[PDB]
Amino acid sequence: MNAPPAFESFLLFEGEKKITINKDTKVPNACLFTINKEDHTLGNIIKSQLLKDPQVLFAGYKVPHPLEHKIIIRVQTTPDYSPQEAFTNAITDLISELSLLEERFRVAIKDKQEG
Amino acid sequence: RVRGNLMGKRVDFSARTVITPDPNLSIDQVGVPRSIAANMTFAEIVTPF
Amino acid sequence: RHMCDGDIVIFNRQPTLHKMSMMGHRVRILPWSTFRLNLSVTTPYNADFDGDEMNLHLPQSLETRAEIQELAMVPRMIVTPQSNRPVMGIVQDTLTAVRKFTKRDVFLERGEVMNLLMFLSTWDGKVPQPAILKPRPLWTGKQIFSLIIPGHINCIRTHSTHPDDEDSGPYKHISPGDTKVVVENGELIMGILCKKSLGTSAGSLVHISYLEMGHDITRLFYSNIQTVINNWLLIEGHTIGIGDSIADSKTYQDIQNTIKKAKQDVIEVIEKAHNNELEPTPGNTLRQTFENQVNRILNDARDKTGSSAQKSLSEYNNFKSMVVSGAKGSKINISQVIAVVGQQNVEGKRIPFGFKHRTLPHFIKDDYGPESRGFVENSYLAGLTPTEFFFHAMGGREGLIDTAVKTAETGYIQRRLIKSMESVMVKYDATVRNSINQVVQLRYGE
Amino acid sequence: QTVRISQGPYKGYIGVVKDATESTARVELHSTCQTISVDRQRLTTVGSRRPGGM
Amino acid sequence: EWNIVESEKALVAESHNMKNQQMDPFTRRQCK
Amino acid sequence: QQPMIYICGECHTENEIKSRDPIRCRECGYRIMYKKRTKRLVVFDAR
Amino acid sequence: LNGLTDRDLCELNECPLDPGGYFIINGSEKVLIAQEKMATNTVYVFAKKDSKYAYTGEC
Amino acid sequence: GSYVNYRHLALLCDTMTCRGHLMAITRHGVNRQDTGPLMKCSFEETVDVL
Amino acid sequence: EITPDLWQEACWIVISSYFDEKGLVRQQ
Amino acid sequence: PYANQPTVRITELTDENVKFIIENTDLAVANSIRRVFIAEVPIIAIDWVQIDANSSVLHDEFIAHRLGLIPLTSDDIVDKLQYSRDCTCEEFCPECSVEFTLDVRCNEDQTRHVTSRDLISNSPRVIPVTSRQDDILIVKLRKGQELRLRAYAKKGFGKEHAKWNPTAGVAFEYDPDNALRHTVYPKPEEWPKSEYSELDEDESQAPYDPNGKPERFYYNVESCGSLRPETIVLSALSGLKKKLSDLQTQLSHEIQSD
Amino acid sequence: QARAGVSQVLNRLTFASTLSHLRRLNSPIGRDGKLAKPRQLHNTLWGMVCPAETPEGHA
Amino acid sequence: MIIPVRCFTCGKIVGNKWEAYLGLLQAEYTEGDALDALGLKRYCCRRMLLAHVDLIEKLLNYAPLE
Amino acid sequence: HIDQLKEREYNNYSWQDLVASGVVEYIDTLEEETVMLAMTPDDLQEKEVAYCSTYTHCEIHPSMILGVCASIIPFPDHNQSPRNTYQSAMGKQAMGVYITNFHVRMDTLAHVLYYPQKPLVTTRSMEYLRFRELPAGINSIVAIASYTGYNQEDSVIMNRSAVDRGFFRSVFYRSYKEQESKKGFDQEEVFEKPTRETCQGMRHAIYDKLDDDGLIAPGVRVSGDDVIIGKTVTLTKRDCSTFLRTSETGIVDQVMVTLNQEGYKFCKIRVRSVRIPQIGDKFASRHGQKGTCGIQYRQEDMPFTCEGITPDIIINPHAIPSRMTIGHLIECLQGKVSANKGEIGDATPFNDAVNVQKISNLLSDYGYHLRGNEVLYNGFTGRKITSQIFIGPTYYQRLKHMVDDKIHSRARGPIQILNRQPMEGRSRDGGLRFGEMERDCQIAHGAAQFLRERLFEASDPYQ
Ligand SMILES: [Mg+2]
Ligand SMILES: [Zn+2]
Ligand SMILES: [Zn+2]
Ligand SMILES: [Zn+2]
Repeated sequence: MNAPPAFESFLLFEGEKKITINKDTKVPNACLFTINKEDHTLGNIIKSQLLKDPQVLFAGYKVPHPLEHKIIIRVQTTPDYSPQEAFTNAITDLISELSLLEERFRVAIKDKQEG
Repeated sequence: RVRGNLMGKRVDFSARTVITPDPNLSIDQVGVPRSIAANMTFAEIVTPF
Repeated sequence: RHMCDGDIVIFNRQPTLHKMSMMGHRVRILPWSTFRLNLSVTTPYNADFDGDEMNLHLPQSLETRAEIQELAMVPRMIVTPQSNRPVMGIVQDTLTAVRKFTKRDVFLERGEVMNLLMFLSTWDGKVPQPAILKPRPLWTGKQIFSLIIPGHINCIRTHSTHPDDEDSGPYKHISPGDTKVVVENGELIMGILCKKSLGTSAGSLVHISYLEMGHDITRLFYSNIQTVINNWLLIEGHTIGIGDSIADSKTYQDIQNTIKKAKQDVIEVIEKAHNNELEPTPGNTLRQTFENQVNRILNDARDKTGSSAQKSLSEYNNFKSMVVSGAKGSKINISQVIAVVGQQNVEGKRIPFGFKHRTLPHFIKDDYGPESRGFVENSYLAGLTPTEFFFHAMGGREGLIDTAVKTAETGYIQRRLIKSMESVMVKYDATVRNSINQVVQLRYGE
Repeated sequence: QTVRISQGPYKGYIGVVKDATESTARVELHSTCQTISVDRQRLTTVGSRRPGGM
Repeated sequence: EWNIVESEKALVAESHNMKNQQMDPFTRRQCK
Repeated sequence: QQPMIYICGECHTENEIKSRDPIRCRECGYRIMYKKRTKRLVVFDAR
Repeated sequence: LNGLTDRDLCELNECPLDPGGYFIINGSEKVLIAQEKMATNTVYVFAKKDSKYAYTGEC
Repeated sequence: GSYVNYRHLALLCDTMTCRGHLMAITRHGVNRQDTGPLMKCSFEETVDVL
Repeated sequence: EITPDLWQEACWIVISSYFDEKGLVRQQ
Repeated sequence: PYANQPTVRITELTDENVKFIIENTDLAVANSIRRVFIAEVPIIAIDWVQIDANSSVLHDEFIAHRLGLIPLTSDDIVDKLQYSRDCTCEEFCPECSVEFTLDVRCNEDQTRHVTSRDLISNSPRVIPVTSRQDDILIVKLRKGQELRLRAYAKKGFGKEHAKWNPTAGVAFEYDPDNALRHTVYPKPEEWPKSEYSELDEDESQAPYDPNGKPERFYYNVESCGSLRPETIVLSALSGLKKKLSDLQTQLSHEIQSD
Repeated sequence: QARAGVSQVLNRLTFASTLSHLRRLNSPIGRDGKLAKPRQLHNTLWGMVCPAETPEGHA
Repeated sequence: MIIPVRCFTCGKIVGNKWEAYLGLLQAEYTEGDALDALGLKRYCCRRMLLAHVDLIEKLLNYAPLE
Repeated sequence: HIDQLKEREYNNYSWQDLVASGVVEYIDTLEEETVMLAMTPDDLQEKEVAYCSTYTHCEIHPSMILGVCASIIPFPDHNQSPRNTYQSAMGKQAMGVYITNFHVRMDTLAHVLYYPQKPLVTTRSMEYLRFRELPAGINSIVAIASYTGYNQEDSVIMNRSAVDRGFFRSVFYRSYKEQESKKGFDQEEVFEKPTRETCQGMRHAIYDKLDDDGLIAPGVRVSGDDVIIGKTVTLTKRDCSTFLRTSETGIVDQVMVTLNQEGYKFCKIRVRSVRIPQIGDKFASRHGQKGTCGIQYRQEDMPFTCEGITPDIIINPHAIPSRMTIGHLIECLQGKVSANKGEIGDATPFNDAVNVQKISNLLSDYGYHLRGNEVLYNGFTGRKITSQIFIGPTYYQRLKHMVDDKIHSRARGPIQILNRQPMEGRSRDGGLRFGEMERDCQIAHGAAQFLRERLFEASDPYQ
């Protein structure tokens, strides 16, 4: 009777932000990115891509509660490299890699058919 | 009377539902549903604050 | 207003045996319709998450809400006065997971460490120095678990598989088996964590944490322990199956030899009793001493088989891991599953002769042999004979009846005990009296 | 009366208005066993008549 | 019918392959 | 002008039963009869 | 439905799989539980101790 | 193998040996004490004590 | 002729015949 | 401090499943791509059934349940239609949905087998898997019964419901030889060799490799019949790219607003 | 003054339940007795009464 | 009661194979051979043709009219 | 005799022939004490140590001792007796097709399951119990492990995608009975829509939902506290009609109208309800492993084997050693073997030819570990799990103990008439009882204010 619907896992509600930045106070150059209506799909790749960057001292996400659709990503870089630009670069290069992978897969498929 | 309605009575604002594990909640928390929460009420005094 | 997040309630289970059965909880609404609570708080309530029912009252006055928040609360009710030890302890899969997490042979990479630190509500925000810098930064389970321990705690505990002949000899402060838990400045140094250090026992790590640090500190400690160990269990993983119940094909030979030896011994005892050689043991008649000797022989055989089975297991076995962790099981369970079940006693004796001088129609009259009186020679893995199956059913029925009568008698006993000391209290004159102001003790507990 | 949600996440469901107000109105969903509180403007009357009667 | 014939052929095959039966997980009582 | 049509028990033949009338079929004569499906917008979600 | 083929049973809104043997009172399936008691016309010699008799030949 | 704090045992022993005689915890030992009619009916023997 | 060994299959034919001739609730 | 250059190689291309290999990529990307293959894949399916007369023996909702699981081919229609939630009209418009109809009534003496073939769609290309092998049996009708209804199809993804799950079962596997020791076999000799194992039959598992990253992820995407396998992969990649682009846009707006 | 529970409502929740109920017994001994000899599974119940199927409450 | 449309675990369509399975079992083929002849590799989808009970027939026996 | 019996059905041969021939014999419990019974004919007679060598009879099959609910249990001897008894008691609570002609019956509280599959391993005894024709469960790919933590203290994790595809999705009926009668000379009941004008006593609910005859038509949406029958008794009239119980939210299946023995209009209505399997529903297998679903994950989150096979249920490993239910593991292994082969297996209690080693050897001939363990992957990150999980088919049931039928709340509900205290029972919208033990616990806590509040303020204030 109280089972939630199926659209509340991806669709945003009126007033809820897709992403919110919050600076941490325990250590310098550390912000927690909170994402709404997402799961491990959109956080694990970003975590790994951040791990690739050497200037990122810390990177890792979590799920405050499985039933709640929310994930917090904590990033901490060197003092001469803010975490916002780190997140932006991670997303940009990940998008470029996915586009290149898609192009390679498409050409491989088109060559496989009668070739 | 004594044991039926003086030492053991029936109180309002109660509930009774099955329980399931949930390690993501602290020891002092409790995962109540939405229906029971909306059904019950808490008399709060008004204050300009 | 409706019940909102943050309000104080009183979650309770129907049989309230003792004080640690009605504690306050903070509200947190969730989509689905099922009560939830941390697994650690399951031990006091004695709940089992198998279709149980637990009430939930709600006060209607700031006075009572504050009173419940200050007196009846989970973090405040961690230690009980009945045995001055913690009641909420790790007695689930988290226990076995943490035990395996604190072994000497646990190494984690930067990714895994940084992923686990996210599940820490008291992290200072600084990554600890890895235990192994080169050739690659590798952390250790104990080093990560140290950050979970709050404050500067100091305590010493012993592991379940701690050999007694180790403290006397050398290697006392350096144990080859990674035992002899030693914590200094709230950092795990040696030993493997188990129920002896994390469970509900006097002097446990949680007990020391509560006594030294505040109640909220212990609450955060529990939360961090569970939130880190359960998450790491994903990478580790725990299971159980046939592969964990099979022996090495030589243990079966030893068990069969031991069973045959026991059968020969009991047959010889029966022959001696028949030919009038077994003299009556002091304090008992001939039948009594005969039965006592048979039972002792069977128990010795069962213990030998169980020991042989236990010594033939592998570190990768899951039954042994769960038993040494103490989360759920015991050595006797492994003995019954693999080696041999044992004797199916009823009413503190062997299976009686329901028919005329015999247990069942299959066996012949005057057959006092082991298999003809309840001794189960087979094991749950290799099936059971129908006769021993029936005897085992009889034993289970005995246990069920005992539980039913206990469930009916203990309630009345507790009621009479509570209705005789319901007005006794400690007055402000630092003395224990009753409703009639009659002094019972000049000082509580003398 | 029977209505039909024309906008919002529940677009396409059919239900009967249970409790109506000046702004919102509760409509019980036919398929699912749950009652929601959708805005009145999101509803569209469809009715269920029976022409003929002869 | 096919199950009946399958059972009969399985039984006759089991009777045929009576060379040796050395198995660990099985036992039976032997009184006296 | 709806006379509350019914469906017979075993005959499954339509019958017009009005108020203050016995519950029996137009033929043979039984005592069991069911109703017809409503005319409302029965709409389900294939979920 | 004494020895009636499954055809009629299906036609009579019944199934041949129903075990039967249950009364129908006021449209409710009533079943008689088989009660057990002591066999009659048999001599029993008990040894009740919480009494004045050492043995009792009930019959 | 269980453990119970000695304070509770001592408190029970003193309460059963406070009036000199061994008062029974049953309805025949606690209702004899001069506690009060409203307290005796709670345990047992409601109408009798009233 | 006696049925050595090959008896697991003939053990249940009798049971099938019994349950076919007498039902489960035959006693009532 | 940038991305990598993954490579792709198809080992088997058929009209039911594809077995490709992705090399030089992180495990997280591979697992995410898998979960997108299963969950976030736009596809058309039945989601709104209006039953007018159902005299069958099954429940009224049973018909809708079964109809919801009937796959529909959307090789070139899913990319064109829009989500019904984001539509800017009323009633299921054909521009954002596909109409269906079913009107079967058993008149002859023999029992009918109402299959997916009875679903008469208004659009030509949006039809159940019956083009080119029996049809999905919906229900069985007998002389005297009938089943009249009309339903509409919409675009959705598996995260909402299993009806929008094109992939049957993705066989994701990497590092066939247990070289990275990500799993410890108590008795390696007792386990069989993986299909992609290059190790000979003598050795049980490859030796340990300290400095070794997971690569060569194997895939066996198996299409249910609605969308083609390679089409499923392309749609998943496009959707993941769109999600990343939207996240980047939201992050940029949030940073600019601060 | 007479017995109780002799005729019960047949539980038609599943065929197994119906079969079990139609072939069920009930002893006339008083409910929740202090004794424990009649409840225990006796050796003579071999092939006559199922040694496993039985309630787990007071009965 | 009726053959499902898709396998609960995997998801492959199995509804359109019950009739083919019965036909193959009737002609000469056995179960262990028919299952892989239809195209069922994974063991999770093989229960749908082995565990499924066909109770719709008994339901159809209670024809409403005629 | 065996040959003449195997050709039964066709000609006319039955059990009476065996009884008359002098091969079988009925021995009662009183005579069984004076006969040398034997278990098996071959094993216990060949030639060995002289035990008795005077057997008079021989049992048919040892497993025949089991009853009805115990017979369906596969490998009962491989489990401890209490768990066998728990399964035997829980079997009667399993849902499913309880009778083929369920659509004709109008019983109260009837449950039916959509897709009641058959156990992959069937004992030779259930062939006559008729279980295979009317099963009460579905074979699920169960993986015994602790994936997340929501399945630790006797709980499971079901697959959301599986439930979406119709995994253990059952239905819930609820029939009603109500008829008119001549109460008195002036009092009289009659079916009629209680309008807003003539009827004085009336409820604050919707009435135009039903037709003019006063009976709600089939296939109409209803919810809690909704009128189902248009009964009105003349005193002008009083709405003496019943309403759907709170928290039911169903749909009307069919409406039946007839005459009772007295001759008055008698009608029955049943309301169905598609109960989607949600967390809190009680499940159980055939070995006593009860539990309630804690959380449900989608397919993308659940683990998976080397191929696309995600577990459907995940029980706690810790429930095995304490309870000693090796029979469950044997059942899972044999089910995996059967699924790989493609035919139902045998789980007879006593067979002398079904051990673990032979089954394991068979399973090793299909590319799977002889012990049934397999390598999974973390559904979140995609990393292999260190411990080889044990996954395989297993037959599970579903009990009727739904969470929606047990959930209850209260906020100053109706009060009794004798003692002005809340009602009792979920149906009557009553409050829970604050037992004396709760009072003693509160006294122990010393919270006198909370105790007095619960006993006076929210129980029965009065001056
Ligand atoms: Mg329990
Ligand atoms: Zn008529
Ligand atoms: Zn549109
Ligand atoms: Zn499958």
